[PDB]
Amino acid sequence: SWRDKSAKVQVKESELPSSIPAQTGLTFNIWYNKWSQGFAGNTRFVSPFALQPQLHSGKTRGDNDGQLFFCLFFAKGMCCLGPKCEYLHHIPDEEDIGKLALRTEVLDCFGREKFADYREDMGGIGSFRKKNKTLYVGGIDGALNSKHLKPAQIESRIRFVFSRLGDIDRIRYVESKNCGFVKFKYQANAEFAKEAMSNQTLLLPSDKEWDDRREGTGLLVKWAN
Ligand code: NA
Ligand SMILES: [Zn+2]
Repeated sequence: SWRDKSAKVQVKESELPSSIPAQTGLTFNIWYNKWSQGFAGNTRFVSPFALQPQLHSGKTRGDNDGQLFFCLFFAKGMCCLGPKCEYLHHIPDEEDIGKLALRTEVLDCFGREKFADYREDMGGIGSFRKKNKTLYVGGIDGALNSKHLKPAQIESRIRFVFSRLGDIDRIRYVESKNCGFVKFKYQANAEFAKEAMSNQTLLLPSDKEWDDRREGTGLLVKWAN
């Protein structure tokens, strides 16, 4: 269990761009976009950083301070703080989901304002965004490095990878569209998995293609419409 462990340092401060910002505001986006734009090319880069749920998860300062929000850097495999982090470094489970559902309505599992293209009538947040638990997952073939897997094996692969970030409700893979849909049982996991799987490979250390995973293209993960 993560509860008996201290969160591991994922990266050294020096492996990251200078001026590491807070995770809650739009400065994170500016910072992350600048980093994202340093990867040359028209196509989505495969991130050099990845969350390893079993290896990385553990207690942080947040667990002692009664923090409810998870670390955005942790989700992306980009946290240098480890046990020093004020935010949670584990996969959101029932306890966390329960706590979050009582504390806030307007903020996601990372403590960022939930964004919708529209607001409700006086005037919370967009109703569809509010209840959405389903992620659009695009560019599957690129994230596998064009590894030849059958549609059913691709479903199994997506299920296996996303299942490590929360309980799965439903998986659909559409071959003709090179895309899938991952519905989580809980929104918090969908929010977490969205940030965790952006620009990620679908390959596993068990594949012979694993070492060449950055030759492919990173996953596109968005909310489904
Ligand atoms: Na800010
Ligand atoms: Zn952290």
